[PDB]
Amino acid sequence: MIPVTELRYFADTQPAYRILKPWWDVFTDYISIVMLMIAVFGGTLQVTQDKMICLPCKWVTKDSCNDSTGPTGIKYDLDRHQYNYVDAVCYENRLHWFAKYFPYLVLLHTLIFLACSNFWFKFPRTSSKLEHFVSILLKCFDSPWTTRALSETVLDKKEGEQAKALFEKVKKFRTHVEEGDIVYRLYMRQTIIKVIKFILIICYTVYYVHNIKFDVDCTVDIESLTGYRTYRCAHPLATLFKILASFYISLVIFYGLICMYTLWWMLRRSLKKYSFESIREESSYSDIPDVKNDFAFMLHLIDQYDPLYSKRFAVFLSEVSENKLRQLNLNNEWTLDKLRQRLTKNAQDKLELHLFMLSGIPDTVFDLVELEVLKLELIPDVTIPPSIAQLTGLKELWLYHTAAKIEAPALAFLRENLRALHIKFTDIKEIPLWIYSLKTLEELHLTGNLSAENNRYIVIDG
Amino acid sequence: MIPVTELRYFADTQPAYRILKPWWDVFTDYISIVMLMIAVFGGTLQVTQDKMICLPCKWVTKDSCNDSTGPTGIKYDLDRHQYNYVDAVCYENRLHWFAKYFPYLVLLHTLIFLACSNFWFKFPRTSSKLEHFVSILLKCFDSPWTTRALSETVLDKKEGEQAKALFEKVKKFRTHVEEGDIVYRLYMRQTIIKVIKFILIICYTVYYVHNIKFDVDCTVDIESLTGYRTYRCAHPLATLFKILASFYISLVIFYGLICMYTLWWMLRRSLKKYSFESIREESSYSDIPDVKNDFAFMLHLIDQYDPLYSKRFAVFLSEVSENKLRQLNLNNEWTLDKLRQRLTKNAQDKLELHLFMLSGIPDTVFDLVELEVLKLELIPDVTIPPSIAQLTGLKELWLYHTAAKIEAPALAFLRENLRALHIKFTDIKEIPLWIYSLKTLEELHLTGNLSAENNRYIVIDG
Ligand SMILES: CCCCCCCCCCCCCCCCCC(=O)OC[C@H](COP(=O)(O)OC[C@H](N)C(=O)O)OC(=O)CCCCCCCCCCCCCCCCC
Ligand SMILES: CCCCCCCCCCCCCCCCCC(=O)OC[C@H](COP(=O)(O)OC[C@H](N)C(=O)O)OC(=O)CCCCCCCCCCCCCCCCC
Ligand SMILES: CC(C)CCC[C@@H](C)[C@H]1CC[C@H]2[C@@H]3CC=C4C[C@@H](O)CC[C@]4(C)[C@H]3CC[C@]12C
Ligand SMILES: CC(C)CCC[C@@H](C)[C@H]1CC[C@H]2[C@@H]3CC=C4C[C@@H](O)CC[C@]4(C)[C@H]3CC[C@]12C
Ligand SMILES: CC(C)CCC[C@@H](C)[C@H]1CC[C@H]2[C@@H]3CC=C4C[C@@H](O)CC[C@]4(C)[C@H]3CC[C@]12C
Ligand SMILES: CC(C)CCC[C@@H](C)[C@H]1CC[C@H]2[C@@H]3CC=C4C[C@@H](O)CC[C@]4(C)[C@H]3CC[C@]12C
Repeated sequence: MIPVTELRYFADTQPAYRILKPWWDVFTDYISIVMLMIAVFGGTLQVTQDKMICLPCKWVTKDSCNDSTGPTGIKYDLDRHQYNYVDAVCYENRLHWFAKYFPYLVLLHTLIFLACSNFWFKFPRTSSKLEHFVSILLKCFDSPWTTRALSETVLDKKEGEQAKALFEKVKKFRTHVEEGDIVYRLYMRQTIIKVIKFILIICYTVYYVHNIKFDVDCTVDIESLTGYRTYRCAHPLATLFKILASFYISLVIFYGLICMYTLWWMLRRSLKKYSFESIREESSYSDIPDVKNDFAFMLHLIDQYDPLYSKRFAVFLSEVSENKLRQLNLNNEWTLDKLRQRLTKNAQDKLELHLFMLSGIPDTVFDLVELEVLKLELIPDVTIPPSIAQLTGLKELWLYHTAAKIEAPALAFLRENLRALHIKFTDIKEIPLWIYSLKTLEELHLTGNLSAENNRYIVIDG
Repeated sequence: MIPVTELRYFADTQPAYRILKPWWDVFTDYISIVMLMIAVFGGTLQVTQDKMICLPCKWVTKDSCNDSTGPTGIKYDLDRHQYNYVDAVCYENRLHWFAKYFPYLVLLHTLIFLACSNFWFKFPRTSSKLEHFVSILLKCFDSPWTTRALSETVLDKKEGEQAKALFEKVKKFRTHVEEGDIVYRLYMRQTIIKVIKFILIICYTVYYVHNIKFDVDCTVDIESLTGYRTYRCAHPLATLFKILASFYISLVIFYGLICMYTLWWMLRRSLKKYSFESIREESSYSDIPDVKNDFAFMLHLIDQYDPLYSKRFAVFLSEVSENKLRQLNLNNEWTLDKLRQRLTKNAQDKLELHLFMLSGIPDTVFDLVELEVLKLELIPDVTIPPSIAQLTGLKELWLYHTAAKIEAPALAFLRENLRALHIKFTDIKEIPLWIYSLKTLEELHLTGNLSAENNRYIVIDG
């Protein structure tokens, strides 16, 4: 007999955690609220009317009532207070404890269920991890960069800066969490406790629910006080208590079935590992590693909520997207005046630029229309963009340990507008295959072994 | 007997979803609150007074009361507690279950109705979709471009990029949801469940409501306890319960009528597919496709709220709108006149403009009446507009990897006012087929391989 809204304290989380609640958690929260309602109703029902009316049996045979002008009433010669005394005594002694304390057992079981549901949200060690993960997930879902990505079928420096900051935050969080294995373990334990709690409530309640009967029969051995051997009592609340007990059993059965579904869902597919196979297969972004424990599980929960969050979060775990972002913001801070002052006119009166150890080629490079020599040193995974057609005066290109991809327009421009090529390489992988389709080259300079085992000079057959 | 604020846990949803509640959902929510109110009232009424005053009948005929100095009272020789006992016994055994458990049945039915109404708001797999859809819908309704468009009959950078971002968010959301089918199916299932629940409730309640009588007659066979065979009872709460049951019947009838209207509205017109036919007539946007399942459904739902939402949202579904947005942002960021400073008189003493790698042709181009040479480089999906007829002095057009389409007026202008054409192409798709219908051409320049395997010079047969 304590209002639901004050018992609700046990069952309430942040609205932020709404993402972390799969459908089974939501269903069990609803069912727990209903269980709490019937616990409160039964408790008030008992407290305000716990009556038990008892009448003595004048003819008693074998500790049992013999059950045998106009009719006249039977006279027992008992005070109202003697009737009250025998009611209290037979309600205390010869009434089954289940019919007495059922609405309190219901409340206690419901509170244990609520505590099991919300423990991992209240426990600080996992509450911190969940709130950190949900904040990161919401920021990734909010970031404009995740909109630009996945859309491949010039950007602002400030947003392009906070996007790299989000990459760093994701990396730090992943490093900090991916070794924990505490959220998964705690969730395992909570579900197991819920299942073995349901599997006990069902047995004991079904076993004892037959003891809630309306017509109780008591023999309390108080002959000195009232003068009657045995009494025939009547527990008026018994029918409504059976109804509430049966309704509670139905609710507990549903709760246990849902918890068994959750337990089975966790016993299969090994939630400690996360695949990301679908995204890397439908976006060609294969560079998304399998996520280890305590981070695979938290992603599996969001998949139960919305696969969209996982998809929009995978973009912040791929190295390809990181490279794209670093190229994109390399262009943001690179103006053209900072590029102009950095340029050098060399000994042959040719304007040159020398770059080394960057993540790629800034696109702002190719607006420096006076440039005549381009040098690229130790830059990985380069692709030549079409804007190279703007460098009408280019004569030399130096590729030092830099493999380069290219498509046809830029290729044609280079076929028609190049005089020299320098290459410094370790092996064949740093030799672009397209060089032999060129036609205006006047100098070629190769630094490295041109031969392989049993394949002498295959590199230069063309 | 739980106050209706605790029950209001089941009966509420976040106001973000007023857009998704048609008038029938609003009416059923109101009716459900009223039914909950009468359930609570009946529950407290029963708990505080579930009395059944019973008096014995001294003259009994055919298991019924014969009902046949100054007047004096009838002496029954029963203690107060024997009266209590027979009240309890006749209330348990000889009072109809409907008259006892009517308010609890009302509470159970109302809870089931509320659950069936809010399930699709609580179910994460559809709750996520509805939240996503409504957020996109509100952003589209409030976005400045939605009123910049539809009015056709120096722009903020932030606004200009968020409009583009909103276009892509609409595209991604449409792709993610349009193959769903789940929201509509689950809504239909909820409505069907409500309709069968109404059909069952009205049946059983009408069939049994006649059993709530005031004067009950009980024969419970307790002579060993009271000495009286049959009793004439009286359920003081019977008339109030009858009027409460009739009020509940009225509410259930209204609820069922509304739910059958919803079922009918869902059954006809094939809500799995939208039209946009009305919108695309008053907008001159024939490029707005029919919308498939799970997206047509929420469009239909919003139309039940305000058709303006769907109208202001349909702009982000037409390719023409995206093209116009890109043209407008392009012309804004590359100002009308900055172009004049950008022009160049070339080596052949012809005034030229060189453009590259844009999304289309800025309309500001065709105010540059001094032009003689136009260069277009790597621009997709170009259609030449009629305003090219303004450029009376045009003598050269260079299309470098820029496919172009055209209609007859601009085409005739170019037929009559062109001397040379240069084309740089990857394959035939970048060759405009109309060139052979030209008449005033003096130079043709093709850059690219004109031949394919076993198909020499088919490209140039014309
Ligand atoms: C609404 C929130 C309810 C809050 C309850 C408040 C107090 C109620 C009674 C107290 C019981 C609560 C559980 C206490 C268990 C110890 C918690 C604690 O702080 O220890 C820290 C532990 C230690 O980490 P570990 O060594 O890596 O894991 C092995 C672990 N010893 C094991 O169980 O192997 O780190 C852990 O890993 C935690 C151990 C696992 C505990 C799992 C319990 C799940 C549900 C428990 C809720 C209580 C249910 C009944 C209470 C309801 C009462 C009406
Ligand atoms: C306030 C919200 C109340 C929340 C309920 C809390 C728990 C109360 C009792 C639980 C009953 C819930 C209804 C069943 C939902 C089960 C969800 C579940 O287990 O799997 C999720 C299912 C997956 O199925 P599917 O892939 O779409 O195809 C099969 C499909 N079901 C079919 O019929 O082929 O996805 C689905 O498709 C869902 C099935 C659609 C059925 C629509 C049910 C609407 C009314 C249900 C409300 C409960 C009413 C009674 C509760 C009141 C108790 C007082
Ligand atoms: C959820 C599905 C399975 C419906 C659940 C209904 C079952 C589990 C509940 C509802 C009513 C309950 C019964 C109500 C009363 C009695 C009579 C008693 O002498 C033995 C237990 C017994 C028989 C209960 C057993 C469990 C019961 C049958
Ligand atoms: C679906 C969920 C929410 C409710 C399930 C309905 C069940 C649990 C409810 C509704 C009808 C109820 C039963 C109707 C008939 C009786 C007769 C009564 O003398 C003993 C209890 C018993 C057996 C009730 C027990 C509880 C009961 C079975
Ligand atoms: C606003 C609407 C929905 C209220 C519903 C009005 C009707 C359904 C309610 C209001 C007044 C009620 C009636 C008042 C008169 C009587 C006579 C009484 O001896 C039996 C109940 C009965 C027959 C009631 C039945 C239900 C009743 C007719
Ligand atoms: C909103 C509209 C549908 C109101 C409809 C009113 C009708 C359908 C409802 C309202 C009150 C109801 C009546 C209330 C009182 C009685 C008297 C009882 O001995 C038999 C049932 C009976 C006859 C009910 C039958 C249905 C009833 C007449």
